[PDB]
Amino acid sequence: GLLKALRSDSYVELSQYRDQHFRGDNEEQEKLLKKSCTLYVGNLSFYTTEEQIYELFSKSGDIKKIIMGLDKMKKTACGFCFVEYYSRADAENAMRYINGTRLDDRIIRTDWDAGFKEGRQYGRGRSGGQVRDEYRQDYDAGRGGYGKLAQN
Amino acid sequence: KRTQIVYSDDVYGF
Amino acid sequence: ETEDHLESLICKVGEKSACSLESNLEGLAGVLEADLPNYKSKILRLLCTVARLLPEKLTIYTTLVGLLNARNYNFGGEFVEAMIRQLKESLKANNYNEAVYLVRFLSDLVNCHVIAAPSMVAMFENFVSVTQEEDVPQVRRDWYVYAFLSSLPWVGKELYEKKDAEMDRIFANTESYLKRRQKTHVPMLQVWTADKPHPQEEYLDCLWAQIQKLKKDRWQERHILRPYLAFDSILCEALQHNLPPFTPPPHTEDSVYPMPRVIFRMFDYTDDPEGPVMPGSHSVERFVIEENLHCIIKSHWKERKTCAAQLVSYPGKNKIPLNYHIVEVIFAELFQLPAPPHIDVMYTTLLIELCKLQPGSLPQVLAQATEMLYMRLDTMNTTCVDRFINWFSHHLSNFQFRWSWEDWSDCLSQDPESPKPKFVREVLEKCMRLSYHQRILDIVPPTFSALCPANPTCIYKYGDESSNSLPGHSVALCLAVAFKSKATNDEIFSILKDVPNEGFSFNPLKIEVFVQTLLHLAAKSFSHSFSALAKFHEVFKTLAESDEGKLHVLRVMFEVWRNHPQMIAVLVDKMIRTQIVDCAAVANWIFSSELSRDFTRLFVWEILHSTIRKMNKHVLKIQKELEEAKEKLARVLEEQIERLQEKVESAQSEQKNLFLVIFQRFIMILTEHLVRCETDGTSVLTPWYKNCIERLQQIFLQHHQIIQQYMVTLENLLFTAELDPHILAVFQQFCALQA
Ligand SMILES: CN1CN([C@@H]2O[C@H](COP(=O)(O)OP(=O)(O)OP(=O)(O)O)[C@@H](O)[C@H]2O)c2nc(N)[nH]c(=O)c21
Repeated sequence: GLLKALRSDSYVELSQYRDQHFRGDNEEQEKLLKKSCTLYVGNLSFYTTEEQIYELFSKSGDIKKIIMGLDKMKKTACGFCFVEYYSRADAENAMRYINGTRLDDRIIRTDWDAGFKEGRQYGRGRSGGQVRDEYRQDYDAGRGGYGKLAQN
Repeated sequence: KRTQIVYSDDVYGF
Repeated sequence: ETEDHLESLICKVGEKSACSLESNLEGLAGVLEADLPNYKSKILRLLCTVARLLPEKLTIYTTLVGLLNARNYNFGGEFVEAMIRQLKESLKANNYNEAVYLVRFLSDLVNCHVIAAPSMVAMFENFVSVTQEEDVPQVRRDWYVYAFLSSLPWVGKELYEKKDAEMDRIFANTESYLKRRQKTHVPMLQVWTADKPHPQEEYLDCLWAQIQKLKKDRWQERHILRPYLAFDSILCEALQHNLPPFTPPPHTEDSVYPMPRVIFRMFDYTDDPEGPVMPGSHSVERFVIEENLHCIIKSHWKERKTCAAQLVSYPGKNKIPLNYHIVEVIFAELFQLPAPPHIDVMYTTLLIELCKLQPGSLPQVLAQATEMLYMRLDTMNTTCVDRFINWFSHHLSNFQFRWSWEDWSDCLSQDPESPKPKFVREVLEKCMRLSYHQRILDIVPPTFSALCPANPTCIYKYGDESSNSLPGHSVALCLAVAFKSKATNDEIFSILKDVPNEGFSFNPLKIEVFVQTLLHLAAKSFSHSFSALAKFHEVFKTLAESDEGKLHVLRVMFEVWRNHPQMIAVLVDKMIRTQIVDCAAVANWIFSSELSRDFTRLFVWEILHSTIRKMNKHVLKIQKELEEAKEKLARVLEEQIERLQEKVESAQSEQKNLFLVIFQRFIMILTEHLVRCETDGTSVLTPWYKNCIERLQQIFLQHHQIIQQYMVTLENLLFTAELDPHILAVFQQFCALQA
């Protein structure tokens, strides 16, 4: 027998996000997310290396693959990535303890991903980078500068 | 401060 | 959902509230009595659950059961029956750590007039009588003694009033048992070998001393909340219950007992003179505080914000320096040998969340602790130092690498291989891996630039500055051209024919020019380097089919990437997974002369243990395919079980030979050192020896469960009476963990 309060594991719950280009139903997407060993990793610096992500994310377990998030046009790092673990348990621990901590002094944010396919490494915004980077007003040294509307 | 690398098209048992 | 309501009410009693604890308990006891007609079933299950999973709130729930016993005797009786079924069932299933909480619950129920004091003394007579069982492990005897002694801060006064003659007997037998206990395990489990400023005591010696002081003070302690004392009227008119006689489940060969422990200790009252006086090492108050704090972490480890909250809001009868206890308990878990209760990374993040809740006080305590850990480095076990290094570096990366490095200037005049400068070197290296070379150069003073990591750059043997008189220089340049121009496996092989030097298959220069060149052209990133190993995988498998080939791939790969240990680690990992090399090759490579100068560095042992872990998982995986195919038969396929059984045996054999190789190489180099030191009359305990003996220690600690399978082979063939007692001690320590 168990207590609900102790079974609580809120850092491992699904986020609001879904992949809009996902060939499938929503129930079919959630079914994959609940079994995934792959994490989307948000709010990275453009200058953060693959080798830094490996060092940090290795603290929750053994990493199978890191797929850097790239600008569709320029094919340079545009501030996200994917981290695939060999086991679910190691990915859960990343979501519990690496999620919301710092990498190159920025609070990174992790979410369950449905799985890598070709084309998913590329930013889906107009200008080539991430959608989040177009609309934003602020100045962010680590993400190019101003948002892509107010830049040019 | 640092240099970004560029990623190729072709970069992506026991 | 009255079912869900009842759970939430039972869980929420005892937490922070506008009303008193007494009021809430009385109130809830009323609400639960009302629902007994048609929720007795549920309420029993819930209270049995919180007895097992919420020992941190023990006296809240015993009081609650006591109040329910008063209003309904029959309910109390069914509960006490269910608890005894649960206790016997927990012991049967080797949940000895849950069983302690159940034993303490029953104990404190005596103070609530639910259990008759005679029954509890009878049970403890049977517990301590396990010390007179013959031909059983010390760790079995230990647990039954610990379950008894650790219950006494709650029930010790009540039992020693009602039955003082019977308890003096139990105490007599307990004392004479503790006197004849073997302490072989202790040096393997201490975080520090130094007994100043705080000895790291063996857990039963310490508990004994605590219970002795408690007894000397007429069983009076200043910490445990006892809500039941404010219901003295109601609880005295309640009738008591008797426990059945208890027969400890007898020792089988399927029995598995808790390993002994050594109590972590870094603080006393002198470390916090302003704040409330810290209970001393030998007070039960210190035991109870730390036991509850550990239990809180056990309950809420998954929820870092909740966990931090629950720790900060920990209640006691009297004021304590809670921030010091929280920090001490956290490092106690992190540095526990053989391993922490939870994943190491959790502790880093938990301490961050605590700094967030207590930003005015906690960060200063943590920095004070960090200072103390550093200053006591000279005798810290290597396994614990690795963890200290990984915590501190990761912590710094979450606070802009801000640290007053000049406070540790004492390291600069010391021998570079001493614990302090080594510690600083390794921390800065770990910082660099989370940052970049220039950032780490900037965040330290110029006195400390001798300890910074070097720039993680590739070393190509056949580059610009290299003379073209090197063997195979012209072949290297052809490979460079071929690789740049999307060459195929056959074209690379064809180029490698033009190179000098079963029947004879291994060429060291072919490997050397192939590896040097391929690694150089994929040096851009890990992804590029992995892609290169995948694309030319067939060339690797042909060049390194030989065991001396595998060893030479690793020799060359090291000469390329010796400034970038992180790269080495991930390449070795990929080469093992793709079968370019095998575990056995990596083991011999680590103990090779080419790594001699880097042997005491972290990355070497990160690679070894990572390599061992892949091997262990490989065997587990192949063992599950066998189990699954057998259950299919139980319900053509019989000819597939015979192939898998062959694979398990050869996998298990590869695993065993991996450990055997590691132990042979350790025994060799340790013997070499010890013989040299008896010849020269010089000190045995050098920094190199401290590291080497403690790294052997680590193999046993980290993999005790697998190594337990090889006991007969190790006693007979490797760790024999012929060995130097310095080396044999380690194996004897390892044996003590389940002896
Ligand atoms: C914000 N993202 C972005 N992302 C993935 O990273 C790649 C590029 O993301 P993007 O350019 O921000 O696309 P989009 O998803 O529209 O972003 P958003 O909806 O935040 O504006 C895509 O494969 C996208 O699915 C994500 N994947 C998961 N699992 N969770 C997430 O929260 C996110």
